[PDB]
Amino acid sequence: WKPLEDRSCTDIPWLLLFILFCIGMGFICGFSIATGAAARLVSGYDIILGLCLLSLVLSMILMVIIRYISRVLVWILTILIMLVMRKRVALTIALFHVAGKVFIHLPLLVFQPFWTFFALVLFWVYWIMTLLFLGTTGKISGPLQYMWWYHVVGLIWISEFILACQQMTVAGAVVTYYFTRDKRNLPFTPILASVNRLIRYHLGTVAKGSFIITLVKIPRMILMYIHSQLKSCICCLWCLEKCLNYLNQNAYTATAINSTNFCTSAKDAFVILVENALRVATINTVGDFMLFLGKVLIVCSTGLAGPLIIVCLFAFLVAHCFLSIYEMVVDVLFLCFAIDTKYNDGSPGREFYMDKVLMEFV
Repeated sequence: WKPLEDRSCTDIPWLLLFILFCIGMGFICGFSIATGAAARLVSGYDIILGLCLLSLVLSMILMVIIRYISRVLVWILTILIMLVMRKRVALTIALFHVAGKVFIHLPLLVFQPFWTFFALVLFWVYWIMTLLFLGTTGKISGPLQYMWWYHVVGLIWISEFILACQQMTVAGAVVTYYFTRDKRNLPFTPILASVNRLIRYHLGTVAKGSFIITLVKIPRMILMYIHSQLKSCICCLWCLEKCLNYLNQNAYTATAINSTNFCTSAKDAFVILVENALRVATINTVGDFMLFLGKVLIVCSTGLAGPLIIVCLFAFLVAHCFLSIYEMVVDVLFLCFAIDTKYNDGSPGREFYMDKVLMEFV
C-alpha cells in the first residue's frame, strides 16, 4: 500500500449529473435573458484601517503560535475521570502543533478562505442577478413556473459544492504535506497541485458530497420557514446536517489518499471515526473550545486600541476564517494520522509518515 497512488476520476455519474445541473442553471439564466428579463430589468419596465490590518497580522501570527498557547492554556482550565481523557487532550495538542508546522511549511494556506469567499461571492452575485431576472421572466406559464424552485435548489447545491471544494483543496494540501517523507522535496506549489488534482479528478466526489449535504439542508430551510409561518420544532436535524458535514470532510480526505469513490471513502472515514470515537470527541470539543478562545483573543486585542466598532467586526470575520482553516487542518491531520496507523506500523517497509510529536502517541 502506498499513498497518492495512480489517481483516477471518481464518481463519474455524479460529476455528469452535476454538470447537467449546472447546464440547467445556465439554461435558467439563458431563458431569462432571451425572453427579455435582462434588458427589462437592468433598464426597468413600466486609524480605522490600520487596526483592521492588525487583525490580519495578529491572526496570521496566531496560526503559528496557537500551538504554544494551547499547551499552557489548557492547564489553567485543568486546575479544577478527567485523567482518562487526558491522553486525548494531549493528542489534540499534538495535532495542533502539527497544524502549526504545516502552516509554517505552507504559508499560503491561510488565504484559502479568501479565494473561496471570492468564488462564493461571484456565484452569489450571479445567483442574485438571475433571481432578479426570474422576478420578471415571462407571468411565466407552463412547467417552467418552477424554474425558481430549480434555482433555489441550485443555490444551495452549488454553495455547498464550492464549500466542499474548499474542504477538498485543504485536505489535499494537508495530505501532500503529511505523506511526503521529508519536507525538503515538497511540491513547488502544493496548494496549486491540490487544486489541479481536485479539478482533474475527484470533482464528482465533491459534487456528491454537496448533494448529500443539500438534500438535508433543504428540509431544514423548509422546516424553519414553515415554523416561522405559524409548535414543537423538529429542526434538531440541523445536528444531523452538522454531523453529516463533518463526515463529508473526513470522506474527502479519505478520497484524497486512496483515490476511492465517495461511498467507499465515506465508509472508511466512518469506520475510522467510530474506531477512534473518544479521540474524535476530544479533538472536536476541547480543540474547538481552544479555537474559540483564540478568536476571542484576536477580537479583544484588535478592539483594545479604543467609531471603531467596524474594526471589531472585521477582526471577528477574519478570525473566523483563519481559525476555520485551522480546524480543517487539524481534522484532516487526524484522519491522515489514523490512516497511517491502520495501514502502517513500525516494521520495516511500512514506516510511519507522521511527525515526531505524533509518533509517541501510538
